[PDB]
Amino acid sequence: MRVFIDEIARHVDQEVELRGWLYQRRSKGKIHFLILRDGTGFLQATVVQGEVPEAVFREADHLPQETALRVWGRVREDRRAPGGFELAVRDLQVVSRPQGEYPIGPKEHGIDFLMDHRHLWLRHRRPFAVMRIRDELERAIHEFFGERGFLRFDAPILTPSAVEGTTELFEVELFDGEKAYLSQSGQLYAEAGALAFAKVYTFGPTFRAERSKTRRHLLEFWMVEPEVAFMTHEENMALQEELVSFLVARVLERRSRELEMLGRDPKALEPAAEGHYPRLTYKEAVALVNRIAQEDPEVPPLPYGEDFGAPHEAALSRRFDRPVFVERYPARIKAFYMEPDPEDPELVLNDDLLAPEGYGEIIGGSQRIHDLELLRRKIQEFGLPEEVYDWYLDLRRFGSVPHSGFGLGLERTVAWICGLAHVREAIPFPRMYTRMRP
Amino acid sequence: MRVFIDEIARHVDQEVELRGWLYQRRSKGKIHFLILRDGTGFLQATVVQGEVPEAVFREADHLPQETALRVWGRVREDRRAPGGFELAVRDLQVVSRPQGEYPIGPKEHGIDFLMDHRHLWLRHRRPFAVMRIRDELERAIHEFFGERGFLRFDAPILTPSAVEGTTELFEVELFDGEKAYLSQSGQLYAEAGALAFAKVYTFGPTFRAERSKTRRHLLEFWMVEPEVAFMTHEENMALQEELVSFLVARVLERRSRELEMLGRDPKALEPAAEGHYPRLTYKEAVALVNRIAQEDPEVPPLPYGEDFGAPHEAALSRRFDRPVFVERYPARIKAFYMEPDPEDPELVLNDDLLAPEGYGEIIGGSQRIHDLELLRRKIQEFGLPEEVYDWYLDLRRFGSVPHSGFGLGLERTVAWICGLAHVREAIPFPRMYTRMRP
Ligand SMILES: NC(=O)C[C@H]([NH3+])C(=O)NS(=O)(=O)OC[C@H]1O[C@@H](n2cnc3c(N)ncnc32)[C@H](O)[C@@H]1O
Ligand SMILES: NC(=O)C[C@H]([NH3+])C(=O)NS(=O)(=O)OC[C@H]1O[C@@H](n2cnc3c(N)ncnc32)[C@H](O)[C@@H]1O
Ligand SMILES: [Mg+2]
Ligand SMILES: [Mg+2]
Repeated sequence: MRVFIDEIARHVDQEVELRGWLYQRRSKGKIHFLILRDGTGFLQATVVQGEVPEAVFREADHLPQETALRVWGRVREDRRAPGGFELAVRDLQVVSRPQGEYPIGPKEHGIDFLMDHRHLWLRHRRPFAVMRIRDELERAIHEFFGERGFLRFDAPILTPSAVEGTTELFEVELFDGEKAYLSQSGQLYAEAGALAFAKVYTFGPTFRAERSKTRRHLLEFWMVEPEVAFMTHEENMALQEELVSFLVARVLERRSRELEMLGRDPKALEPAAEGHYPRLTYKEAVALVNRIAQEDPEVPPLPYGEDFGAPHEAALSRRFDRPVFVERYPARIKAFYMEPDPEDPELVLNDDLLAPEGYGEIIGGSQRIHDLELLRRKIQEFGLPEEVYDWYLDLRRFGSVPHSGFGLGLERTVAWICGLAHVREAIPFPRMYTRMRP
Repeated sequence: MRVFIDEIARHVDQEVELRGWLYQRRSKGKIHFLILRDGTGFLQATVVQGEVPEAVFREADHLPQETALRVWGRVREDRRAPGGFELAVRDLQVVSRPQGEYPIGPKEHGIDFLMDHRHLWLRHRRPFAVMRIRDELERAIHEFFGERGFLRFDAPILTPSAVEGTTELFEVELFDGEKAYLSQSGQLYAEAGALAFAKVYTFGPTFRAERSKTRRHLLEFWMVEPEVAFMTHEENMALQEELVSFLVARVLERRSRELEMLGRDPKALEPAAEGHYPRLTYKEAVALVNRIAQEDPEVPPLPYGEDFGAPHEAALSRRFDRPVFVERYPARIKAFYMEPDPEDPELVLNDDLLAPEGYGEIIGGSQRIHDLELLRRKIQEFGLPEEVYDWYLDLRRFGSVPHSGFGLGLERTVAWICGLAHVREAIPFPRMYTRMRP
């Protein structure tokens, strides 16, 4: 029967068929050494002369990289093998030979070349591990919220309303000269969903007109955006903590093989899986940065009332063994929808969660304004056209309740967990400022 | 403790708190009749004088529609109640009153008005049932493929490559005058994924520049697009059947309450849940249409070699108690990527699956060309720029294998299962030709 390498362990001492590709080959003496990939793993295959037809054995000398194979043999247990098993080959059929030289040969390549050949690179072990961890998180997100009786609620991609500032917005031409924007966040719609279904979350693509090539920016990425009716600022942070803890615990438990392949230390992720996340006010945070900055001139200082930069977040996150919250920022550097702190009219009830080891923001959230008139002032204070947000105001006119929510950047979470050098490695086909292909 | 109506059954004869909204109210005699919504269901609440403060009882006279409430009471079993239970009210707190009249009052409204107020309409029972069935399918898709060891693989949204014809493509302006297209299908990338991970599927938004307002067209919708290495035309149809069967079985088993609310007969969906889907060649299909057309002048005839229309599909699907396959269409009315039938050079190895009761196409799929030179001819035969598809050609140069896949339109599947009159009712915030708001 045809099996998958993923489950070769439960086919020990049995006749099996594999369908896959030739990853590597060495031919010396009276034995061929093969590594086969099938898409679910990598397995050692040995072709010994006598045990195979001479028509086969001569063919196994002229097999280039990424040759398509069908392979028949018996599975044997062996400690000195990638996985602890091997295939003793008995017969072999070639489905196709490479039409040219395989571009990603046994040489070191620069990231630029690798990303130019991303459609081929995805075959290799490191992307293999990443994509499987991405899959694990995507499944695990659905289970988490399903068990909590949350409803998935797909926010529209085409939108008239801006969410996070007029500065960076893509435009789409429609019919008869009409235009619309590409969603930067589906939050506004998630709120409507919240007042309708109590517990909702979006899980769709989002688009920012970013103009940098930093290790944490893409033009296209995926955002998970929960929203809950009646939920406070405090409850929001607790939920975020519950989520991140579960995700990391799930990766540690089920994807330990993949972590190994990425050379990531599990002991550096266990703390994040166990909750008890530290917590700072913005003020305490700015003060801790200014301490670090005075001891290290590479870390820049931060004047109070100014917005955090990546090095600020980076330095701050290295002080903790797990993600740290930063809360109660000044209203003037935040968003129009954010609820004022009842104690201090300068602050809003928001939070960002920073990933450890220098990674920075993985989540941004807040409590929302529920008072109609307060919202109206905020709109035009931010200089936003009131007309466009009239459906958003309806949510305050009818059935208005306190409510909170956040948005988790999936790529950034993937980069952190896998320990990658850039978010572009965390998605199949990245879209950056200067990278629109393939 | 605060509970949800969704699970009121396991709180019988207990003190509970509800947080929700007033759906309907009638006040006569010495008793108030309430229906409360909380987002997870609808429950009957009774406020009897004496059992409540007089400050509360007088207030329960001036409670408009969609008032925000907190409510304390004991749960009592009662056969004559929506769900089989009620809340005996003891105390009540109002969180907010409507700022104006609630637009969707106890009158009949046209669909145009309802869709203009979609952000409010989502609160009502029929959308409630739809969105919960949509949620059920979205979770169930992930379980199906996860258990089969398939990998979720997110295809890019921004793309240079067209998939289903140059005719209908949106354009996005980027940086420095550059432009890209909105994905109409992520298939091309799913193929790269297939050669890398063997068993993959996308589950993202897709965009067609459709210019009609028919009951099955949107500009924005969600497509599930599996792709498998080594899989034939025959195996493809079997997999599609396996998928649709599971989805419908899952809805029938877990969402029977929601079906009731939509007035959908379960007996009309059971057949689709049990496999054994009928099958036609294109030729046999055209011939059966021409029979129907000759008996009914409302059903139009179909000349052989011409592409099916919605009435053709509609009439055809009514002849079966479950979804029917139509396979082996003429190459000239199909796509560039489709593999030629080895027996007949006029035909390609494709299939469409039609949903019963007049619904029509829910799936479109095929086997793919794996021969490099054959693909090159097809490209420029269709008049497509070879340069743009050079990464697609690489998949034929290196590790090229036979492979097949399909794409399932989620909205159309939702419309069918729920028995809706239009696909716009099957997504939270639809985007049609003349409907871009809210
Ligand atoms: N529903 C909500 O409350 C979300 C909220 N409206 C919002 O969009 N805030 S956020 O932009 O800071 O958060 C977006 C998150 O998404 C990530 N993000 C934000 N921008 C990017 C870019 N350019 N590339 C990759 N990832 C990005 C980052 O992890 C952020 O935490
Ligand atoms: N990966 C693949 O093999 C998919 C393939 N490249 C494809 O796009 N073919 S399809 O357009 O016929 O199928 C798209 C499906 O998606 C649905 N569809 C297709 N177009 C629409 C519109 N405009 N609105 C709503 N739904 C639509 C319909 O159910 C189709 O079966
Ligand atoms: Mg932010
Ligand atoms: Mg089609």
